[PDB]
Amino acid sequence: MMQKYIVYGRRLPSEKFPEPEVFRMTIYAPNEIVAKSRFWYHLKSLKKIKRTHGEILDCQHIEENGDFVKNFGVLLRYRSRVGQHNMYREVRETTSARAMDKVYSEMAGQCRARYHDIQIINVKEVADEDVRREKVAMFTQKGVRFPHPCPYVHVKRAARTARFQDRAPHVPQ
Amino acid sequence: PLCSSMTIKVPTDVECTINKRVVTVKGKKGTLVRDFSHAPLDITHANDTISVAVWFPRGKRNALPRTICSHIENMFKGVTYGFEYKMRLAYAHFPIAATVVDNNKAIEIRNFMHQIKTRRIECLPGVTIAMSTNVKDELILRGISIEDVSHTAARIHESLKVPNKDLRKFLDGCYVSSRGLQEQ
Amino acid sequence: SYHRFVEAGRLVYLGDGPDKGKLAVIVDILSTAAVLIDGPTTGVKRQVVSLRWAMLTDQVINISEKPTTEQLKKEIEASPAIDTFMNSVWGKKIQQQRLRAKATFEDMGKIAKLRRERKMAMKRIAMS
Amino acid sequence: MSRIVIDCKGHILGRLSAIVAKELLHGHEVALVRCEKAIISGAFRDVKAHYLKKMHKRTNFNHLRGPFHFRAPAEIVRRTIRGMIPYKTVRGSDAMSRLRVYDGIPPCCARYKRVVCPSAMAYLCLRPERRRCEVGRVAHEIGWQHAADVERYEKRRLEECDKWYQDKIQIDKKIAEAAEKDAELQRINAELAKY
Amino acid sequence: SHRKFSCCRKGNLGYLPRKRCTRGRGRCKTFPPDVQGAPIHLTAFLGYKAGCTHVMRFIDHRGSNLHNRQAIDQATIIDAPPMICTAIIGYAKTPKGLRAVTTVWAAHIAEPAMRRFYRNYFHAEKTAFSTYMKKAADGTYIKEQLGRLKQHADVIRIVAHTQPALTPLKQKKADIMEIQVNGGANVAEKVDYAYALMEKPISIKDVFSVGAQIDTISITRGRGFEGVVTRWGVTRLPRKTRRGNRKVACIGAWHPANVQYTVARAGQMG
Amino acid sequence: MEEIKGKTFLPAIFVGYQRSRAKQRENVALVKVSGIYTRAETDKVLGRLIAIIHSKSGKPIFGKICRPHGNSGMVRARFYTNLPGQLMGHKVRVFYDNIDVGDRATPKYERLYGNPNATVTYE
RNA sequence: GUGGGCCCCUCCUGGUAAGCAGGACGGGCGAGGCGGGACGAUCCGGACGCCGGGCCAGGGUGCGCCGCCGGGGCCGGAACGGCGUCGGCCG
RNA sequence: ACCCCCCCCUCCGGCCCCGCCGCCCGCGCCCCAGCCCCGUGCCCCCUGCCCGAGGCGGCCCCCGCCCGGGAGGACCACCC
Ligand SMILES: [K+]
Ligand SMILES: [K+]
Ligand SMILES: [K+]
Ligand SMILES: [K+]
Ligand SMILES: [K+]
Ligand SMILES: [K+]
Ligand SMILES: [K+]
Ligand SMILES: [K+]
Ligand SMILES: [K+]
Ligand SMILES: [K+]
Ligand SMILES: [K+]
Ligand SMILES: [K+]
Ligand SMILES: [K+]
Ligand SMILES: [Mg+2]
Ligand SMILES: [Mg+2]
Ligand SMILES: [Mg+2]
Ligand SMILES: [Mg+2]
Repeated sequence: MMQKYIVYGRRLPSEKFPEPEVFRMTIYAPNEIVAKSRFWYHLKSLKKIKRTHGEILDCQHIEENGDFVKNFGVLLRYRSRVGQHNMYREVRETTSARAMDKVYSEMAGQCRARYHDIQIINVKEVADEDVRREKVAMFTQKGVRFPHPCPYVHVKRAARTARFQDRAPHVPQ
Repeated sequence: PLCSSMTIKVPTDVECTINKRVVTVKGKKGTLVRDFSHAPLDITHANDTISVAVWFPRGKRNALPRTICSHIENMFKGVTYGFEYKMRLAYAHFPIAATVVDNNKAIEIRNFMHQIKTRRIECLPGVTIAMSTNVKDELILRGISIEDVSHTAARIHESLKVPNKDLRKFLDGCYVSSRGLQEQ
Repeated sequence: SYHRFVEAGRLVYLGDGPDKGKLAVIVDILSTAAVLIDGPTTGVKRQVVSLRWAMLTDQVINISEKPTTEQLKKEIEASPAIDTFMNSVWGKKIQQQRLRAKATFEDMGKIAKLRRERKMAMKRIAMS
Repeated sequence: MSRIVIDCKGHILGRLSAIVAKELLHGHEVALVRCEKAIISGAFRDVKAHYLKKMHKRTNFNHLRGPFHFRAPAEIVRRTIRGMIPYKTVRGSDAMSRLRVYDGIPPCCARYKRVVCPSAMAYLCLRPERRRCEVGRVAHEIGWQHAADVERYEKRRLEECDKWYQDKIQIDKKIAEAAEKDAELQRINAELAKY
Repeated sequence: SHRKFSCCRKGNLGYLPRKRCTRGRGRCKTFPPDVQGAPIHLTAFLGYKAGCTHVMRFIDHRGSNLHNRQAIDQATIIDAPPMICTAIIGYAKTPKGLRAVTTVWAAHIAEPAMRRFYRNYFHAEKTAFSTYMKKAADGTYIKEQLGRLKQHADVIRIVAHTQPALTPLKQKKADIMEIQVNGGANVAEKVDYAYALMEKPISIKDVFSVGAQIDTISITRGRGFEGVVTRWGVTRLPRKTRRGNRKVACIGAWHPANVQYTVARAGQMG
Repeated sequence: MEEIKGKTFLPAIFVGYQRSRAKQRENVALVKVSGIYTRAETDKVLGRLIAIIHSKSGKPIFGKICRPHGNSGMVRARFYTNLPGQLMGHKVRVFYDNIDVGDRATPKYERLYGNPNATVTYE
């Protein structure tokens, strides 16, 4: 659901500051309102400019091409019930937004960390030789084969409507 | 990884058969069967070798292939050479009196520590027991199935027990000295 | 001792989602839960599906490592595997699940009366 | 208004019970056969301890007023279904009166057509590492007196039906030769138009 | 609070309820277990308690203080005129316990057995076994129904009646009881043995042997409505209790607010 | 039943009234139609004439299918006269053909209180 | 008419503490129907003439009992212990 | 494993067989696997909607007291 936005913003100009500086950031957000809110979060904490004292110049939205599978390495920090920690993750997805959905679901599941708990430092494409995690680099190889990891699911799904039958169906593998 | 596997060679003397994780091996000493159909396994047989593989491990499933290979190796050693277990009757001042009965299919034990109660231990089918023909106070357990031979020997072991005493002083019983294959 | 495998060039029948009921060809393998699929001679856009929706066929279509839509299409048209899948028993059942798909209420009335005399003819035979 | 006859080999107790209860409340007659081959997930020992903890509960001042604990698999299944029916009303009592539950297949049902419910069978429901046990064995540990009898009767009847099927094979080869009734082909074509 | 001193409960709760017997007479609940290969024998008999006496016997125990000495023992005399075997029953072991196959009766039946079928004999008009005797005059019918029992029944019992015209007793109708045929080599040998017994007398000396052991089953002496001191054996209360010392003082705590089934009360004894 | 005798039908069941755990509305019946497992597949049986047989007198009540219920093929129906609780678990017939029953399939509040401003004419 | 109040949220005082006792802005029960929280004067929604249709808040959607599917992960209570399993940081 | 469950033992709705001797009702049989799943990923889908008797499975019916003794007993009941 994540979408890619670039946000440009600045401090509101004064007499000591004719033409203040300009700051841009890449934001991964469900939509524009959350994206600008998160931009103001970061530019408040880092450049000491609250929403009240500045203006957003633009929120560009970028669409991305797919059709090929890439490696994304994501460097982040999250918060738990004992402190704050730094983390690296790698995923194989088609676009950066989808890679970031995969990351967020995996954090929600294995760390129980929510969206406003997490700050993204870096997101970058990682070459095949350049990979560093098993569950990713496994699939970065030629001729990868495996038998279907869960073929009972089809049979159960059909049974959901074929409630009664005249034999126990097989599970083709 | 996606798989975890171990492979071993099939020695030329025996014949082997695999069927839905039912392994049957056959040579001169006998024919021996096991079911490994309580585990998920991919046992592949081709070109004179046996391979055991597990797809998508996540835990103690990575601990299976070495086990099903080791058990098969025993199923080869036992059908080619056979296992013998050599047990020593240890005592002090009350000689243990052991006879072989039921046509080598049972052992009978008297006078453990000068006791009236007598012990009868039957051999798990396929095993035989013989008094040593070489040195005294020694028994010989013989078979093609390591499981059966070892369970019989352990059965004599927990048959012969000394209650309500310091075991570090009162040391009597029938202990396994040699574990191994045969030597014709 | 399996015979069907997840791999490039495997044909699949899509069992769930917006493209339920169609065939496609696997082009790439994300992880143990997701694939990139593409069927351009059946009407499927290139996309990531969950393996929970893809029923593995027995056909593997020779392709290149990373193809494009039209060239993948030409590779498919070269291969004869879709034709064999339709000639097999399963594909025949699919074909008739497509003429029994588009039925109206009067049609159900018709088919129900007809099923009645199938039952009755089979009885008037099976009683010798 | 036929009857549905369900073979309880392979099925999970709670999932089958939920199905049977809804079907009964829709005014259906249902029998269930082979109740000692139904499955409860978990280790057999955990199942055992659970059923003995159930058995400990009785009315302190008179046990004839208390909960009654049945020891046979058929009545275990029946009590589990009552748990899902509102039986103290007239509607619930009618639903109960529409049920039947059996150990083995008895002759009163030996010529019915059986069906299954794969969405409640254990080979589709349980993960491969999960332990599982069958109801007959729990019943034998809690007090059921008739395990060996049901097995002897099952053995005999399976042999008898194995004989019957051999004649059934050829009897079908005659029935199937009825590819010669054009008053049937003239409508199998019509079936095909719609299928 | 806890009971301060330890003392067990009074009476055995495995003999509840203490109601009058409804069975008519002592009824044999269980038979001794059949041993495939054992020689054939009968297992049960029915007598009438006659009296008691005592005997002097030379004891040949071993390790006992009576090892080479004489003891005086109590003995009970039971009177057992020979019984008559009149029918054969077979049962089968089924998923629902013991179920019977059929009962085959004798061609000709005696007066005491006929009399047990009726309430008053001289008045009731007599149509018992009226069709059976006619049908079964020819023995072929009994042969075929025996054939059915042989074909498939798993246990065999014979149905035998006592004979009270050989007693000082007052009744005239018999007591009818099944004696199970145990042992043998198979079922069909037991059926043959039952056929050979059919319509004959049976003596107790051909069931039991001297020095063996038996179980005796009957109905105890009756005492009517009795209080707790005699019916349960609870302690009698002190002399200066206001309204009677033949009672249980407390029959329960406040909670639970009901009287428990483990508390002694008055009622039928014997 | 001398009018709908020859009319073939699709089978259904009257399972209950429309309710919550606190309240129950006897104006609307909840009905199960065979072969209808989806909310989207209710379009075809929507608006159709249906009927139930009231045991006493052996006569039918006529009604119409009005609306879907849930995600799973249940429907709502309104009958000529609201139904007694005794008739639960019984079968409902969905007619494949057309029958003119006139006004005899429509609910009582719509029959009267419907507000055409029906003036009582008095001839 | 009333001048016995009580509870919730935040902020406090005595006390080991208390469903203890004493104070503060705002709200509620008192004197507030209906649905939900199994069950409760006060919690979560919503505060009320008699009806017909529609939309839906709070809470939920195996059967009792009105209502569901798809996807990605994992599989009352303290100090202190765990070569259970999955994930990380630093060398 | 003095623990727990079953047997023995006590009560026991209901049911079964056998004695003297008619009614009704229904129409449907492979088995066994799921890390061989042996060629699957179906059938049924009209209980009247035009179905309707043998064989195989069910159902209903079927049997006195008073009177006097007692080994039984408040009255009753119980055994004769
Ligand atoms: K006390
Ligand atoms: K006391
Ligand atoms: K007392
Ligand atoms: K009490
Ligand atoms: K009591
Ligand atoms: K007492
Ligand atoms: K009393
Ligand atoms: K204090
Ligand atoms: K108010
Ligand atoms: K108020
Ligand atoms: K851990
Ligand atoms: K106990
Ligand atoms: K005992
Ligand atoms: Mg006084
Ligand atoms: Mg207070
Ligand atoms: Mg409530
Ligand atoms: Mg529901």
